[PDB]
Amino acid sequence: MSANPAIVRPTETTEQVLVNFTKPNSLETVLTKCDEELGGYSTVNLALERPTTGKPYGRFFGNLSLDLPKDNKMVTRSGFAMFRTLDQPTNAWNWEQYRHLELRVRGDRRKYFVNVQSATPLASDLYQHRLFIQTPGEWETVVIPIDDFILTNKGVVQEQMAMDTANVYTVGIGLIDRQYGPYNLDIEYIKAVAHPPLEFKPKKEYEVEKETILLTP
Amino acid sequence: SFRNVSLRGSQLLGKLDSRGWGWYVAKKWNIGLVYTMCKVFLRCKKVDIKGLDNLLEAHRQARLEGRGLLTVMNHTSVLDDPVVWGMLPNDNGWIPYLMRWATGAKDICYFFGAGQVLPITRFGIGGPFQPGMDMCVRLLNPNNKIKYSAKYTPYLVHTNATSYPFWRESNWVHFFPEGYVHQALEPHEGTMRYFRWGTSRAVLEPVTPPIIVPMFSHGLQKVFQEIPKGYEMEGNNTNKDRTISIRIGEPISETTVAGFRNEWINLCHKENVGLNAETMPDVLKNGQEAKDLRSKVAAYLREEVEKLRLTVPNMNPELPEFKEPEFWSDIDKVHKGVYNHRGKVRMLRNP
Amino acid sequence: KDTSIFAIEMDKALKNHDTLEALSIFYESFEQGAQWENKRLHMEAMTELLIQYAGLNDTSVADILQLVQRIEPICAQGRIPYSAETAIAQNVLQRHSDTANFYTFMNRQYGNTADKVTKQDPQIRPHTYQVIHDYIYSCESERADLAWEMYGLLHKFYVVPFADYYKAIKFFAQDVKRQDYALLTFQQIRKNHDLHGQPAATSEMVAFLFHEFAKTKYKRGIKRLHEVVALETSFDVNRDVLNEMMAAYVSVEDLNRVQDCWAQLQQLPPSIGANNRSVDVLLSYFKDNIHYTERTWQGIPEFGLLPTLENYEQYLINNCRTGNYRRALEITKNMEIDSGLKPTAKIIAAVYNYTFTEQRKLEVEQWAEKAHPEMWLELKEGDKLKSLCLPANSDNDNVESLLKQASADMDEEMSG
Amino acid sequence: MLILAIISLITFVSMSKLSDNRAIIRLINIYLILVLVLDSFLYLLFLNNQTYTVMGELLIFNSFTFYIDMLIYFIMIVISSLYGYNLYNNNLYKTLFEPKKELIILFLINILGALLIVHSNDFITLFVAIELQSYSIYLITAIYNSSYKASKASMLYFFMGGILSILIAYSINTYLNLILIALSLGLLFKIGIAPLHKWLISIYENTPILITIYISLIPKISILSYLVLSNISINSLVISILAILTLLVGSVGGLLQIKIKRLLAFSGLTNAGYMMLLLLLNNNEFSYLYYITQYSISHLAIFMIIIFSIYYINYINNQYNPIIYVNQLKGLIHDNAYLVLSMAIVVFSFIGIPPLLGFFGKLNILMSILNNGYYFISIVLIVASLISALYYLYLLNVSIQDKNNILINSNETVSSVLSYILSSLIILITFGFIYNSLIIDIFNVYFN
Amino acid sequence: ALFTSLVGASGLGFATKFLSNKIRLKPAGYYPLGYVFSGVAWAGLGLVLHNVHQHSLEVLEKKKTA
Ligand SMILES: CCCCCCCCCCC(CCCCCCCCCC)(CO[C@H]1O[C@@H](CO)[C@H](O[C@@H]2O[C@@H](CO)[C@H](O)[C@@H](O)[C@@H]2O)[C@@H](O)[C@@H]1O)CO[C@H]1O[C@@H](CO)[C@H](O[C@@H]2O[C@@H](CO)[C@H](O)[C@@H](O)[C@@H]2O)[C@@H](O)[C@H]1O
Ligand SMILES: CCCCCCCCCCCC(=O)OC[C@H](COP(=O)(O)OCC[N+](C)(C)C)OC(=O)CCCCCCCCCCC
Repeated sequence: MSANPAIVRPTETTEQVLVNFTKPNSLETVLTKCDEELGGYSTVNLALERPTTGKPYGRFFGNLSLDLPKDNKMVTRSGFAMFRTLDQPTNAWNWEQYRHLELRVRGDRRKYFVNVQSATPLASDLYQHRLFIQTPGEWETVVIPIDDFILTNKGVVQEQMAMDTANVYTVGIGLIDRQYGPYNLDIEYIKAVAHPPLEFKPKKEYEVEKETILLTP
Repeated sequence: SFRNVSLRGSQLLGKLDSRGWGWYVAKKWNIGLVYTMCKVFLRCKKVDIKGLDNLLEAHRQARLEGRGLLTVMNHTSVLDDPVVWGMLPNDNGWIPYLMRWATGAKDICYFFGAGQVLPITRFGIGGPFQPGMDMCVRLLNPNNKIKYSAKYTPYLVHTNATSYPFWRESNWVHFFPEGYVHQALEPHEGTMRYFRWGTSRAVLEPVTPPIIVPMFSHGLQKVFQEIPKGYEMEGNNTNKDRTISIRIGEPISETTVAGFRNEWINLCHKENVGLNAETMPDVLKNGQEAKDLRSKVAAYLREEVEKLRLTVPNMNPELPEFKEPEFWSDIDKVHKGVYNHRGKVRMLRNP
Repeated sequence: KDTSIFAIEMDKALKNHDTLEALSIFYESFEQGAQWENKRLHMEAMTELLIQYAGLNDTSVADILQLVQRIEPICAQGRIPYSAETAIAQNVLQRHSDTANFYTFMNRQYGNTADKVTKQDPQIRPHTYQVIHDYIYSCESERADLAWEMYGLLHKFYVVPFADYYKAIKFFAQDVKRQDYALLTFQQIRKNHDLHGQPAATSEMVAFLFHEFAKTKYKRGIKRLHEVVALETSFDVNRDVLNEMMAAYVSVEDLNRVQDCWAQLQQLPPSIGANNRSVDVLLSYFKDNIHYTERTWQGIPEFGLLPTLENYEQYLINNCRTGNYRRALEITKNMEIDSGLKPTAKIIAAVYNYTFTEQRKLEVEQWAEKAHPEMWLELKEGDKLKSLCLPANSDNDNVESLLKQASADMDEEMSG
Repeated sequence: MLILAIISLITFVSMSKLSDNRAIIRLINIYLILVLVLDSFLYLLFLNNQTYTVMGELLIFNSFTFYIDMLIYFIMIVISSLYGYNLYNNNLYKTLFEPKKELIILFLINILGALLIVHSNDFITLFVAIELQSYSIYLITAIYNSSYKASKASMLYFFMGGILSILIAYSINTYLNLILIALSLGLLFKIGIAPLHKWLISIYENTPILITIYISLIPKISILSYLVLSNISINSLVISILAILTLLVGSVGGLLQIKIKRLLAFSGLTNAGYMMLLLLLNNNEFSYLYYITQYSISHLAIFMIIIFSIYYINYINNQYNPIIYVNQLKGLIHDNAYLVLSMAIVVFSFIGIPPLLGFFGKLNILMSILNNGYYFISIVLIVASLISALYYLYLLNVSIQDKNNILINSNETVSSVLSYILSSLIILITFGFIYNSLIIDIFNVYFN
Repeated sequence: ALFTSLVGASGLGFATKFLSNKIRLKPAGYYPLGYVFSGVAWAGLGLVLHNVHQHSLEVLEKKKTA
């Protein structure tokens, strides 16, 4: 047996809940950023929704405008809206034993992104992977491999270097849809999980109806 | 299947198996040495094997699908149990869980522990329902999680999605349904007795139908003779070609097994007990319908093995009375010699 | 003799297909001091002259260039009438292979790339566009590179419809085997959508590109396309794109990415989740793994699906290639009963070829002869039935390693 | 010797112009085997028991240097075999390590630097060789960099080491015991010892495993072989404290590791602490040679075992370091039982269980420290051995657990060369003790 | 003195070949000529070691005699 040294070694986990909106103290974990810092007219708001049925979630909504502000004139592309976890003071996260990122979201036709800030040579570098919404209007889990995020600098694809996966600072979801109109995203949680074992069966919620070989407990 | 049978089989399996790295190596090397001696013995003599692929392919399919493998064979020698397994390849010779886990004797009805041999009582005490039979059923059961189905309903995605059905554990039970060594003589040489009800119980009880593979060996009775020089006596010998013929038939049709298991299901529905019940009713244990179904299954297995028998070149047609259970009643256990049961068969009886 | 008389005589000579006489008349008119200027008759005159001169097989390119240079000062802005622009283009492209001279021919009309584009319309002058299109889509793999240049050429002087994007991706990816050109065409579509005002790229295009990349194990293209898809906000990723990504990464033998694609596919609702194409890809991933192959096959009803002929063929190939010859034969025998699919020539051939044992091959031969006599006879007429089997392992090798080599050899032989 | 072989190989590769980067590696391997045979023949025919000085008075050649050269021969042949021959003919192992002409040139430069370290007779040659080896290590690590902080830390570590070496050279040039002591710690810091090891263990952790197998072995051999041959720090309290602290940190600090390569780096730290105790002793040639040879064999064997284990995992962290955590080896006995048996042999040799080579090496060290009046460090060594055995038994316990998982890609042709080399290393560890008396007599006659 | 050294070296070569076969998940006896090659190579190495050790013992006796 591993005996006592099992408690002396660094603890290992199969997952890590990055952002959890189920708890009623979630605004203190996350911060929102629209383009009003650049002078844009797109607003961003965040709130917790606690329905009678189903788990509580968070609403990342707003009106993503794409109008060039008439104050500084030196912005050009002036539309974006994002939210990310509060700045990391341990000074960084550790994802080296993790392989995928799980986002329990209920999105819309708008076009979202997953943003990750980690240790990079440039402080403005960002690991981005588009949040593929497949069934808008219904809850779904989006799984993004952590080794499938792409390194960008202010939206420009740069030289590809692997994510440090040991000095991750923040994670969040942004909106660079480049399209006018209101947007609203409902988010349950964002977690970092290890490699899932092979399944050959649809999820229990998405289960087809037939006779079950398994005996009912 | 029933919960009590599986529980008792699991208890006896745990009694006869520790599943530890210490005991496993001892069992592995014991079985390997016995198999090596049998293999060398087989190459020492002249042997004809026809169908080894059927046993080898039906064992890998059974482990692949988690069904479990069952083997049915004639009992003509005392030492025909290990010797016949000398023809198996090395992968099935030294890997204990890729090996047989039975001795047989099919009940009475009417280093052995490391050799993967469970105990069966061959005397008139108890009956076809012994802890050995429960153990056979348990090793023919892959899990306690799936329901009982007459036909093999696939289940590897719900359980054992990434696991193995019988992981480092054998599923190969091998009976000798005659119950005793049979050493009949010419002209009805190579013939068998009536197959007993235990093998039928192993066919019907498991929640997943096994892959039954009949076998027939002829010639080892000419080596490990029950009486000294029994086949060398004048007038008792006609063929001097001391050739061992092993025949492994095709796995029996799954439709017949499914039909027998459907009859078992109907018998279960005759009473109020469910397919997966806590205990076996005495009606299913000692009842006319269950006994008739078990006798039918045993007769079908015996007929398959007799059909395989004719492939041996030196054989004669079997009398229709030899397959009837009643024909072998009122048998004598005192002569200890060339016996003359109803003036139809000559045997090397030795109690 | 006035210049109009010379033009009329030259046109009359051209109408009789006497190009040499027309050239002689033109040179004589030059020798006689005739003045050529912008008048209605004259444009048609030297246009027909150029058309008929281009219509001669023995005419050299240098003479054509000299005649064009001589005629250019007469024409306004150096723009010959469209009839010549069609006929000379057809002569240069269909009859000869000189992309540089034709490129300079357009550059004479339009010598600035970004400036004075004045993009034309296909309906007004379809003949030149059709000629260029035919030249692009008639080159083989040897002339593929030039075609690529011509493709870009077509985008610098004409506004191609969006269907040409689809069929150009198909042509470069499939016909000329230049998958890099197809990837560059997709990138051009993306660039024109993001920079200029153009319709966005479709997920069908990226699915087709992934299919073609899987067909030839183009790892660089797979990686570049994956990186493009990850950040591309103009199109989404449906089941088809996921299926084709998983096939592409199966082709390059990647564990993590194939498992990632299968994890993404498996979490979709079964209505829009895995399909029979997913089953094909997942069965081809587990070629030599019989346990995961069996788990894949059992999962087809778990997703609300039914096996197809391709599903059965790949399942039987996986069964035979791992030593389970009897299992594959039994499945083939009971296929019509359990699933309602009649085994075809492809299925029987796959079972026979991948059964590397004389006895089991004899058994499948007997079954085929008894059940499908005409189909087996047809299989005996060609060369579909191979006779490769495991050799006697005098090197005392285990059957699994000795059998994977035979399976790979049969894959290579049946590949083509 | 090998110096000529290394410079000739550098000249050959520099002007080779071969498209394939593995054919040149295989040619290098064949050359190294041939040169090993030729140099052994030359030494036993015309160079036994002699101390020659070549060039001026800068390079020395004696029995100690020749045997260290043979050890480098053996390790370098094994590493070239790993580089040239893909263990499996699949995409995973091809992308696992892809040598490039720059990498071969850098490795040859590093080997030449280590040899010049061993053969150094003057501080100028020393200075040059250590800086060459440090620059080669930095460049090799900089070729494969998946992180920015790791690259910066490696650069800073190399710069600090170079600055310390330059300061030591200037101090000795200005001119005595203090200078020699400062040089001793300056050389000892570069192989990784208690107060400065963290950076080297970090670099080893964040390096490709087929690079780590090299960069964790050659510098230690070179530096400790130069130190032992030129006895300058004997009966030193500073070395005593440093060795005791290194043993304590490598043992206790090794218990806190969950990553396999962090654990291997801490095991290397502990083993260096074992050999660094021999610097306190007189007549320590045989003991040090025995221990360095057995440690090199065990290091190579365990790294090959971990490399072999890469095929039996259903996912890969990254193409350069497929296995990172120790729990990735759980239930490895159910994928390749004999691989786990070999790993058990190696770790039991590391612990010092007789009659394996590690036990005999540790017994030689212990006897040497006991028969010259050192008793406290003997208890320290015993306690360190027990504490190291704790996490070695942890690795065993993890690797012999139960695993029911089905593995994708269960069968493929394992390379015959690599498997044979691994088996040869295991058999050496298992049955080298039968040659112990012969080894002792050979060392007594030829090397002394 | 050659017999024991050669026999032990050949046994070591046989062990190396057997372990090489077994770690490749290959049955013992795979490529049986490999057993011969491994045994011969290791026996040659042991023979070289025996000759060098004989020289060692011969030199040692000289010092002890004097
Ligand atoms: C620490 C030491 C531990 C080592 C333990 C050794 C245990 C090995 C057992 C002895 C062993 C290897 C002999 C060398 C062994 C070491 C040699 C010296 C080292 C001494 C220690 C005999 O091998 C025989 O095989 C023959 C190959 O045909 C070879 O004959 C000649 O070879 C060339 C001559 O140059 C000629 O070119 C060639 O023409 C000759 O044919 C010979 O190799 C030999 O006769 C193993 O083979 C045996 O087991 C298996 C094979 O798994 C075999 O079954 C096979 O597979 C079955 C389905 O699995 C199927 O029934 C079937 O497919 C097949 O029957 C057996 O039949 C039998 O063969
Ligand atoms: C103090 C120790 C004295 C004994 C030393 C010698 C041991 C001999 C082992 C015989 C079997 C053999 O050699 O290997 C055979 C079996 C492998 O299992 P398999 O399923 O048969 O697969 C065989 C391989 N195939 C499938 C390819 C054919 O090994 C074992 O199960 C592991 C070794 C025994 C248990 C280990 C766990 C507990 C102890 C751990 C010690 C590090």
